[PDB]
Amino acid sequence: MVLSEGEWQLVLHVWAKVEADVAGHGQDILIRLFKSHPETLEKFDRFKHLKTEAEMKASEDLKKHGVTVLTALGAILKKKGHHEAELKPLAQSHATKHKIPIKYLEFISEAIIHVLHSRHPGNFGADAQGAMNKALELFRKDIAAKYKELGYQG
Ligand code: HEM
Repeated sequence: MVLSEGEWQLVLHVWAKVEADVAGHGQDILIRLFKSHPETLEKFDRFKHLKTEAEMKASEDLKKHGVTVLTALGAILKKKGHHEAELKPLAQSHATKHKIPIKYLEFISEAIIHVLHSRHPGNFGADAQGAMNKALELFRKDIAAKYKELGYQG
């Protein structure tokens, strides 16, 4: 799959808004992931004790993790497809140490889209959402191929 420059610009235009407060967007996205698919929280040994959204919102470490996650994703999106180097370390740690199934990467992609759709109607209309979905599908496709090369393809 290959995105056009126009599609990448729609992706980078809404990411620019996420960057106005990456910590707040990361909290919303991780909390939306854990609430919609609670089995995903079990993969975090640092955060699986959190019982409620209030506990998640008050966790300073979770917030800092959200910033780490979205900043790594932003660096991958800014590469506009040329993200081979960025995907190596990510795929190795997610396939071998954290053990994250592609289906869970699908879940977080769904959470990212949900949060952008509600926080940014001005930059996340139908065409912009379609472009972001395309960029995240490319990210999952390339990550899955790497998983396979690493011996996981889960
Ligand atoms: C857009 C997708 C994702 C990105 C860009 C992302 C990014 C990161 C980054 C940069 C780290 C820290 C460095 C590393 O260990 O590689 C990290 C750690 C981790 N990620 Fe991901 N991640 C993503 C999705 C997920 C998903 C869906 C899960 C689980 C359902 C997950 C679980 C973890 C865990 C368990 C850690 C370690 C947390 C800790 O510090 O305690 N990741 N992720």
